[PDB]
Amino acid sequence: TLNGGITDMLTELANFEKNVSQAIHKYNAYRKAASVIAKYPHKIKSGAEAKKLPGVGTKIAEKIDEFLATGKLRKLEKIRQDDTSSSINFLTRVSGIGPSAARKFVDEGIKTLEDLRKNEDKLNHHQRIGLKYFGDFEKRIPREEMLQMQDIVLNEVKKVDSEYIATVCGSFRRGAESSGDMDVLLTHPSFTSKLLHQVVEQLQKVHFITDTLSKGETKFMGVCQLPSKEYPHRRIDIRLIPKDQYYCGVLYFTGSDIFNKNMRAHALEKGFTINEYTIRPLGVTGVAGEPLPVDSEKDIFDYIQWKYREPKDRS
DNA sequence: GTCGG
DNA sequence: GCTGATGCGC
DNA sequence: CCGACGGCGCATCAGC
Ligand SMILES: *CC[C@H](OP(*)(=O)O)[C@H](O)COP(=O)(O)O
Ligand code: NA
Ligand code: NA
Ligand code: NA
Ligand code: NA
Repeated sequence: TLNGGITDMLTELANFEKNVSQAIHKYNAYRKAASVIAKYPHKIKSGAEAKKLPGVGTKIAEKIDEFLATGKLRKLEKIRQDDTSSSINFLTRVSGIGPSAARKFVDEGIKTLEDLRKNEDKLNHHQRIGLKYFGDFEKRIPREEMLQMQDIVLNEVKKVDSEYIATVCGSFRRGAESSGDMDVLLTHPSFTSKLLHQVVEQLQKVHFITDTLSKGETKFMGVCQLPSKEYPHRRIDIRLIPKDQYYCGVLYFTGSDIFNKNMRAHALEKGFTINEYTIRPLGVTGVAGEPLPVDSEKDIFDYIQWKYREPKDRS
């Protein structure tokens, strides 16, 4: 919008770092720079101005000056026209193809979705499924559809055992109007520090779950589809969490990221440490004590004298 | 790439 | 066969 | 100057 050229430039740079250079820390630096500039409510006039924002340093400032002066970045123009770099970058759009698989494919002349179709022998299961649903997996999921999906999974987990607790988390639980995927956290009173299998099996039985990317005892990653134009196929994760770790898990997997940083910060200065699993009292010498009993995500907040924030208000 | 000890 | 490392997604 | 930057759960690879 105001700085869309800058934010587009930093996201392209991020993708190049992640996918081609395999520099995950440069990827995360450009993304951080991109999101603080996305939030700046003025049209940036100089790199010097942008540098004042946290996450923008000397190099992104220089890049912004080149972009504003010339309307482009020489290096990105060059990366963009590079056949090998552009193809490596592009293949990572397939779920299961990371930077390592995308380079391997481009090294053996496999550059396009069309090339992948004709070399399905050289793809693993995840990559094949990623290829099958390439377009569906880049579609966002309207909230209305997420509610129908939630309807089915809460109905079917209650059918296999009414003692299961299932919470859909992620952007969905923060009231977001569209979602990347569906992340379901499941727990059962029998589980504390075959329960997942029976839920996945029931969801396949009623043809909600259509494919499996990965499954073990505590994490399912797969594909689902709303019953019927056919709805797109969607990514669903299901995490089975110890009941005594559940509400910490729900808080962790709801976010947002910046919200949980600020929540970690507070708990620290109040003599408590929160992670994904437990909240723990902090001794006078900084030694974590025993995990504190947690019965609701409100409990966690109570332990650290914060006022409950509604998932709606946590973005 | 940016931050901070 | 196994154990540990690596790739991957989130 | 230089190390941190999230790290878990699963699939598959590398080595024994
Ligand atoms: C944006 C400029 C780069 O910052 P980073 O340490 O990735 C470098 O200064 C120039 O190197 P290159 O763009 O990676 O060749
Ligand atoms: Na800055
Ligand atoms: Na990918
Ligand atoms: Na690569
Ligand atoms: Na859907």
